[PDB]
Amino acid sequence: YKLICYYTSWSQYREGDGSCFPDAIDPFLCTHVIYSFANISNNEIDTWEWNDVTLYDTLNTLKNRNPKLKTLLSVGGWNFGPERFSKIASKTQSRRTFIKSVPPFLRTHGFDGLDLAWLYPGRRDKRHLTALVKEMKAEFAREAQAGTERLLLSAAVSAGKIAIDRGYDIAQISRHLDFISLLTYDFHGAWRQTVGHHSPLFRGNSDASSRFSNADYAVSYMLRLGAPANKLVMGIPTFGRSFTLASSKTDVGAPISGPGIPGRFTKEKGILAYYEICDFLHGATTHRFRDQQVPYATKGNQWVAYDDQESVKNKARYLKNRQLAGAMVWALDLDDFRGTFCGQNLTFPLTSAVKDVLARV
Ligand SMILES: CC(=O)N[C@@H]1[C@@H](O)[C@H](O[C@@H]2O[C@H](CO)[C@@H](O[C@@H]3O[C@H](CO)[C@@H](O)[C@H](O)[C@H]3NC(C)=O)[C@H](O)[C@H]2NC(C)=O)[C@@H](CO)O[C@H]1O
Ligand SMILES: *[C@@H]1O[C@H](CO)[C@@H](O[C@H]2O[C@H](CO)[C@@H](O[C@@H]3O[C@H](CO)[C@@H](O)[C@H](O)[C@@H]3O)[C@H](O)[C@H]2NC(C)=O)[C@H](O)[C@H]1NC(C)=O
Repeated sequence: YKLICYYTSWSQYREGDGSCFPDAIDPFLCTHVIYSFANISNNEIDTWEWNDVTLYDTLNTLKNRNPKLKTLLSVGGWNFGPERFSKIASKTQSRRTFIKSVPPFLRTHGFDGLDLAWLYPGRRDKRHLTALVKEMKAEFAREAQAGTERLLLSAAVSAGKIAIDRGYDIAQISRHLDFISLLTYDFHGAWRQTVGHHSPLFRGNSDASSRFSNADYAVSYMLRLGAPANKLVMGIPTFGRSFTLASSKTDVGAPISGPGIPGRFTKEKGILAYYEICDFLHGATTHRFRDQQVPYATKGNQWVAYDDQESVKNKARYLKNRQLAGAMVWALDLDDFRGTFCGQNLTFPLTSAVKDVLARV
């Protein structure tokens, strides 16, 4: 089984204990660690943060401890305009320029592959997406003739039915990609004003619509569109999504006024790190959707949909029973990496729980 884990560059700026450097990553926890995110300038892959080359170096030295660890560099992300991707992939000339620039960059900094994070391709992008993947892999096969291990190519894919039908030729890109990460944790659209869980495993016997917004559906669909199970990696969140309540109603369908107040270390409305949730739980009322099998909490006018060790173990069992390639975690720096916030003196509570289940066979 594969345990693919993301590390974000900007987590270095969080104050105090929230500050996280590649340094904190346990080299034996994951099988693959992906660094997010790289930029594109003059149609070439390029660094993002001023100290990326120092951090690249730090992350890749972990391979001196665990020789079997693979690292990848991810391009794109949310703060990268999807149009910018759209523009590079559409003109076969800027596409070739970008593709060509990747292997040397990866080789200079020591990465073992490239992760594509185009969020998200639209209807007019589908065909170009396929071409970008096809050609990038062809370039990787050709570069391995130099006598070095082929670089890996992976992609982070939307888990929404509409998004998938709209911009991805799954049967096509699955043949060229080494693995596909399913973003199965973005299921409650910031668009509506009701309370809901962003990463339910199952449909939830109490609701006739949006039966497409749960991990189980997303996986069954991908397997149907033609994605081989041994290439599919299911995403597991290490963060929670918060909401400020509009009334004293706390159960399903309860109304919302907007996102929850920011976390002290994460400082971003609507999001909380797991270690921040561990603190938030004190004095909070914990509940759990039984059909969906995911927990949520409430304190004052704050409502939080998250994942704990047992829902995370649950998801990992699910993934094994359906025989997928492994699990993907977003993101290491949101888990209790210091291990000093969530009670039990365990480092990376959530990611470890996932690894334990995966090691059982
Ligand atoms: C749940 C989750 O991971 N959400 C992701 C977003 O957090 C993320 O946006 C990032 O936001 C943070 C802050 O909102 C940005 O960090 C800032 O980075 C700048 C420039 O490097 C630095 O000077 C600031 O100190 C730092 N601000 C903070 C809050 O301390 C970060 O740059 C954003 N990401 C990027 C690459 O721009 C986006 C990332 O696209 O992904 C969400 O999934
Ligand atoms: C990721 O790469 C982007 C694409 O190369 C890069 O885009 C930006 O590049 C420059 C620098 O900020 C911006 O500014 C312009 O630069 C010329 C200076 O030669 C000025 O004459 C002009 O007035 C303008 O200020 C562009 O606006 C901008 N291009 C974009 C967004 O398409 C990004 O800076 C880079 N992102 C990061 C964080 O590195």
